[PDB]
Amino acid sequence: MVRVAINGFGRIGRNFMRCWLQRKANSKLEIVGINDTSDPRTNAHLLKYDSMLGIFQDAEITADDDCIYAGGHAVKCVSDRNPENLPWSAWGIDLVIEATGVFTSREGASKHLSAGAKKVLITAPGKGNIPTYVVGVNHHTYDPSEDIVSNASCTTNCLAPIVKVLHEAFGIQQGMMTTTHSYTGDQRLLDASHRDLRRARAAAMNIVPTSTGAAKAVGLVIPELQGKLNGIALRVPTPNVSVVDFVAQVEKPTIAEQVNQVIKEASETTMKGIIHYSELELVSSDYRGHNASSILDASLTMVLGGNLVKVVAWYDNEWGYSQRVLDLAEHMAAHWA
Amino acid sequence: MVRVAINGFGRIGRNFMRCWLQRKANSKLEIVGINDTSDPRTNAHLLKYDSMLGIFQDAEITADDDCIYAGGHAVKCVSDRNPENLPWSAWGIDLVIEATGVFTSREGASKHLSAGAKKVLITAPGKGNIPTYVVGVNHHTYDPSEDIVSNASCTTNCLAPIVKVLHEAFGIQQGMMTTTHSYTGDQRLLDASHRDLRRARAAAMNIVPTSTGAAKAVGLVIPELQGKLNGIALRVPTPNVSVVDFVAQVEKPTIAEQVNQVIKEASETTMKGIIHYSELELVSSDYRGHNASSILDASLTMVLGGNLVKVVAWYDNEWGYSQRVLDLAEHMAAHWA
Amino acid sequence: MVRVAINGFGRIGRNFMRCWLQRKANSKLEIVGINDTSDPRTNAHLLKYDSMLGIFQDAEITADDDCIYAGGHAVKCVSDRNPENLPWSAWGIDLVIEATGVFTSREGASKHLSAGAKKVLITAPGKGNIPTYVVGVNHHTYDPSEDIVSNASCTTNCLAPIVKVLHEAFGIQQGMMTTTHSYTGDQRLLDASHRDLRRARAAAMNIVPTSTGAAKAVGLVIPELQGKLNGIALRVPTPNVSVVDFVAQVEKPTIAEQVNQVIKEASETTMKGIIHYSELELVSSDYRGHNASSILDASLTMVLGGNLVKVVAWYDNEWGYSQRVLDLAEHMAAHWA
Amino acid sequence: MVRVAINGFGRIGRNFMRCWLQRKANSKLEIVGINDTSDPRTNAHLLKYDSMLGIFQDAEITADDDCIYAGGHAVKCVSDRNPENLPWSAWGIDLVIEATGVFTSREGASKHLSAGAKKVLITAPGKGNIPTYVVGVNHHTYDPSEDIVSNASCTTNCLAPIVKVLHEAFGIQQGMMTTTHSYTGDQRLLDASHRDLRRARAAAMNIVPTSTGAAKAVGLVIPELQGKLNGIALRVPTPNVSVVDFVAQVEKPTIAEQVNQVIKEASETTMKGIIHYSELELVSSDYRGHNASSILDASLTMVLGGNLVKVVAWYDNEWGYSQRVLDLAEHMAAHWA
Ligand SMILES: NC(=O)c1ccc[n+]([C@@H]2O[C@H](COP(=O)([O-])OP(=O)(O)OC[C@H]3O[C@@H](n4cnc5c(N)ncnc54)[C@H](O)[C@@H]3O)[C@@H](O)[C@H]2O)c1
Ligand SMILES: NC(=O)c1ccc[n+]([C@@H]2O[C@H](COP(=O)([O-])OP(=O)(O)OC[C@H]3O[C@@H](n4cnc5c(N)ncnc54)[C@H](O)[C@@H]3O)[C@@H](O)[C@H]2O)c1
Ligand SMILES: NC(=O)c1ccc[n+]([C@@H]2O[C@H](COP(=O)([O-])OP(=O)(O)OC[C@H]3O[C@@H](n4cnc5c(N)ncnc54)[C@H](O)[C@@H]3O)[C@@H](O)[C@H]2O)c1
Ligand SMILES: NC(=O)c1ccc[n+]([C@@H]2O[C@H](COP(=O)([O-])OP(=O)(O)OC[C@H]3O[C@@H](n4cnc5c(N)ncnc54)[C@H](O)[C@@H]3O)[C@@H](O)[C@H]2O)c1
Repeated sequence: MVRVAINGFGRIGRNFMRCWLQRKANSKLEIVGINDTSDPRTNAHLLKYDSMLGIFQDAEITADDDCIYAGGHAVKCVSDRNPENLPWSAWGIDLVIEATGVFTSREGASKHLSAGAKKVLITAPGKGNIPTYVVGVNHHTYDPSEDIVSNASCTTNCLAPIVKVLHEAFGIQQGMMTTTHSYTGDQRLLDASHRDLRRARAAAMNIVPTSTGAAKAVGLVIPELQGKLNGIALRVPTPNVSVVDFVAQVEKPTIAEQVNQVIKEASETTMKGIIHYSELELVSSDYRGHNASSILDASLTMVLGGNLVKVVAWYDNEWGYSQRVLDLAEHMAAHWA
Repeated sequence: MVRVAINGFGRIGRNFMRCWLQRKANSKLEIVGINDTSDPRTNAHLLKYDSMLGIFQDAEITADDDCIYAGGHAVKCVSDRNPENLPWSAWGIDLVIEATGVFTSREGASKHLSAGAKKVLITAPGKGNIPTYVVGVNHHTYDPSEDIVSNASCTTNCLAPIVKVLHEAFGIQQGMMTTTHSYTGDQRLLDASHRDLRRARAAAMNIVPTSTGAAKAVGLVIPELQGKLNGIALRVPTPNVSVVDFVAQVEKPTIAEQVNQVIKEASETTMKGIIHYSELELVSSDYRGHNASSILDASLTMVLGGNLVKVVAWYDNEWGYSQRVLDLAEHMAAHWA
Repeated sequence: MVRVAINGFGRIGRNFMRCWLQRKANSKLEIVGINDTSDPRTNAHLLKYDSMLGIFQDAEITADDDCIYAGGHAVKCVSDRNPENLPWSAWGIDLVIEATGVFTSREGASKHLSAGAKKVLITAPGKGNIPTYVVGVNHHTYDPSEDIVSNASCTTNCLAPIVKVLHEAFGIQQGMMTTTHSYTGDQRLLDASHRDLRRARAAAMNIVPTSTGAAKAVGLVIPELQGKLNGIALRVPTPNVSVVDFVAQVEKPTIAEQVNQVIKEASETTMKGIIHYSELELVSSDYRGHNASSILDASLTMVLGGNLVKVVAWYDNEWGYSQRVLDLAEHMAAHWA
Repeated sequence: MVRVAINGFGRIGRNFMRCWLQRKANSKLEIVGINDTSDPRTNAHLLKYDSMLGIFQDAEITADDDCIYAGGHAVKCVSDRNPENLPWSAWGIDLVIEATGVFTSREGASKHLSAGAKKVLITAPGKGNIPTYVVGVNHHTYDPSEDIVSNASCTTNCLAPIVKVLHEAFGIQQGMMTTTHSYTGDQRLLDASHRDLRRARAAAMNIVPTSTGAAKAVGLVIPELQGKLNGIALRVPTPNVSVVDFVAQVEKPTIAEQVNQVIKEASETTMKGIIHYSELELVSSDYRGHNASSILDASLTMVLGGNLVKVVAWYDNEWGYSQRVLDLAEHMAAHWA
């Protein structure tokens, strides 16, 4: 049993905690420590009453000022912004889950390793050559001495299994993407001062565009496509779920039905539990809480000229990404060294 | 001076009326008739107080039950759903502006021609071989005996000048698009019964995807690209403005700076007043009421492998589209036959 | 066992069907007929995939063009706007549930009685002296020969138990209310033509005010307060749940804690299952799907001058109102005559 | 001419700057200093492109890293969170406009007085006995040696003229209010950790209630009603404008038409430019940018039992409040001591 911790009890942290509360019996992981910038009275309320996933129902949530009782299970909790003053060796922490969006560097994330933690899994595309791993693509090829691992962004975590399937079946020369992304917490609500100008504007009002390198992270997790994948993101006023457009330029020519057939059988042989395949005419809010990290929308797949394919993929960047974080954490627990 | 009329005083009709009130002096067009399914007391209020373009300021709006006084200028108004019982020859109507979204067929739109109107300009991609014309691409090549002309959709009206510039400068083999579209009036507000299932769901809550053939309408207005352009649309909860992604596969290789240079000089030589070029980091709501039919977003243009280009274009599908409708109407007034 | 039917398979109809699917075993009601203006293929999809209550999970939903199989249970379905051409006696219908928002008159609703139905329960404040009944206030005092009964509006259905408790405990001279109401389907999405001007404007953008007489319906269901209760409504861009403010002028003086005590014990003795009492600092979306028809918000109750009380009550106007409709339907099944 | 400064270039600061740019010629005020936590390159962009008031049009906005050129007029700009290290005497500052929402205490706001400023006008209901003044009620009765003055909240600034008119004409025993308030910048966008739990939840999703003492601030600015006015606030997902409900218990009995007559003539004699009177059926977004600090909605005013009145007032808490701030600043410039 592996004692794990959570740095930053935000959206990813609350979803990680809720996922572990829903996957408790099959777990080699026991969550024993969290730390947020809030007191332990508030974040227990925010855990129980999520305005996106409704009221939690299965287990009882309560807290006092030093611990949080989730379903009778106790969990410790502290508050500090310095990662160096944190009781890790005092709590016996193998794996800490970096989820603050602050410690993306190696030198930032390694502060927990210095302060007495054994491995760190950071839920962000980290700066510098941090080894990145996506469940369903290359979650096998990590060396267990790599204590500082990184899951990529949610967009990369959705997009990379589709790109893996299409690269194996057809071969990819180039590829664009344009993810229509739900608004995240970084954007200011009203027009307030912010480091980047396109995130400074109002979130509920605007399609704000942004440039991301998270398309290039597929070139990290798939090495032979690096420098060939690039794309932008569009933040629109939907709170939870998002869709990603993906334009690839394959070289083995095909039609629109065949790529759907390929991804449909890949959903049932190899990418089971990663890619779901849906031939329904659903819309965005029917994917709040879906377990797969990419639902391929079947009716919109199209091919022009044989060698130019477009797919779109629904994905929940708050629930499915947390599911892949927890699956990667359990998969590194199963190969603990 | 050409006496013109408006069928359906909806969003496109109110914006058309507001544009003509802002372009009155240079106009060979006099708006003399409208008809909506509402009484003349209500739609004058809806003209004056638009919850998107604010309160109209320049001229005074009032009405009684038979006429509407806009700035002292009188305009007639009636209410009927049958187009065959309408006083057109009684009012002397050369051009009627079909904007109900109902009469898209030739046989539907020709009911006004039968009922005593001389030309009809329909603001929709019509079913059947109706001659379509976009201002800035092929607004010259209409024969003036074509009395039933069609402007295309707003997405096509934005996309086609960019595709014209890139086809002339580079040559296009294939091309995808994915427009992130503002929600239109056809979608039901709450989850209500509707003919298409993906428009049946809630508009303020959801990214609803839809399949459109309005990308193929570029293949109508540019003949040598027909059957090579296809794309989908994403309706997100923004009320007014929208952005269109466009992935083309050019064959003459280039870089990302050069296509920006080409479109920048095309903004200043030929597409002036059609395509604006913006090297600012703006967001969506800074294009409410822009006069150009496509603002090319400069910072997001990218080229992979030399022969694969992506542009994005902001466009207002309620104001700029009305501007192109009024420009096409004046341009057919200038070549009246 | 009472064979019941649903006129209009909208929000109230889908919620009624979902409630009966969740309360099947304790039911003397069997739903055997529905009719909407849509085909039976579409509304089964709209039943299964609600963008407000998520995907239905307990039972399987499928359909063909003549019947709908909900969890193996078959239900008939037809489509007609004329209520006089409907197979009621051909289907053996005791109680039809009017939920179209069209047939509010006695002469409108009695068309089903003429066409071969035995009782009609209309889910609207009907025009004319239709006997109105609220579960938890006067659901006992109906005569079973009254075949045309009316449940009131959702605002009245929330407000009247609180007014009953405060009138019994303190006595009420006068009383105002101002319900901050979620947007309903009647409002046009964009600024479109509509019979009332304040509902003609955009729903996602605006606090639209409206005048309602649903406060006066408390004076129907409580007779000694008629002509003493009046209030307005505010429609704000939230899709599901709503809150009602209520200012009463009591005459027996008291403090803010005592009215909370009175309503707390009334929640546990008489209004159990009607009024829930919450001393949490919750917000709106934590009441999506709550079973009570009024959650009294405890922290906001205030009394000025001893004789002037203000309460606020969360209530779900799409789920709890359907629950009260189904409870009234079962309660009229238990006293069938 | 009075050299003035702005602490905190947020919503109130940007609106104050935009108002002074629109009221330049009649001004004894010259804006010479601002300070925000952002660099001078960003906030000039945020001044020019407001996603609520559109693009500014009259004057040109540019900046470099030390000054901001607004229409040729230069203004200095700095960045510091400590108010004690600020160049006030180096810049010659008579009046600084506290708008950070941080320095609400006397000891906090007096740091600018210590650091070399002569008067401070704070745009918040300050803690402690800070002299508060509302334009249109008691903007005359300030002593010019009171260097630390406070404008109240926007809700109080709207509500107090109506309460002044109704107290003079009828006399008020008690009074409630319930303002349906637009969401402000303090609320977290997604469910994030926050000091108060009801502001911790999502802003675009929820009617979040909050308790405010800004109703009691009317008892400060009108002394004989203190301890008689109290109310709550409802934050709904509208970005800009808000409406306030107001229930008073008058003692001189009257009807609903007479209070409308009283406020209509008070709009034309004394409260001109403060209270506008509208007998239109407008909605919320037709008050974006209105100059009056309260638009009385005429059709909703109601009186029950003669001695119980309810009014509702539209008001823009981002533009009209800035107008009253600038009017108070000019009115203290006209009586400089
Ligand atoms: N938002 C999404 O849906 C999503 C999806 C994929 C990945 N991510 C990544 O997850 C990370 C966090 O996302 P989120 O939405 O939970 O962020 P958030 O800002 O909503 O929550 C982060 C939490 O961490 C706290 N925190 C920040 N710095 C801290 C510090 N130094 N010490 C302690 N606590 C600290 C914050 O105050 C907050 O409580 C970011 O890297 C984000 O890019 C987000
Ligand atoms: N919504 C946009 O931004 C946009 C952009 C480009 C093109 N268009 C096209 O413009 C058309 C109308 O758009 P809209 O937003 O104004 O539509 P709308 O539904 O908002 O308004 C249409 C108006 O026409 C009235 N009408 C409908 N049928 C009628 C009939 N038979 N007789 C008389 N009046 C009738 C409607 O009641 C309403 O008043 C559609 O074809 C749409 O696809 C819309
Ligand atoms: N919306 C709410 O939350 C709520 C709450 C309480 C009460 N109500 C009342 O419930 C009623 C319906 O509400 P809703 O939201 O379901 O309405 P809706 O408009 O969303 O759905 C009504 C359904 O009935 C159909 N219909 C209308 N006229 C018909 C006819 N003549 N024949 C057959 N089908 C017809 C409509 O097309 C639609 O399918 C209204 O009286 C409303 O005031 C609504
Ligand atoms: N939001 C409204 O519509 C409204 C209406 C009336 C009154 N007010 C009051 O106005 C004040 C500000 O409102 P806002 O919407 O502009 O706030 P905001 O948070 O949107 O903007 C405040 C600005 O001040 C900056 N700031 C904060 N602390 C600072 C410090 N110590 N030094 C320098 N800069 C600092 C912030 O970073 C931001 O740039 C608050 O007291 C608010 O209650 C707001």
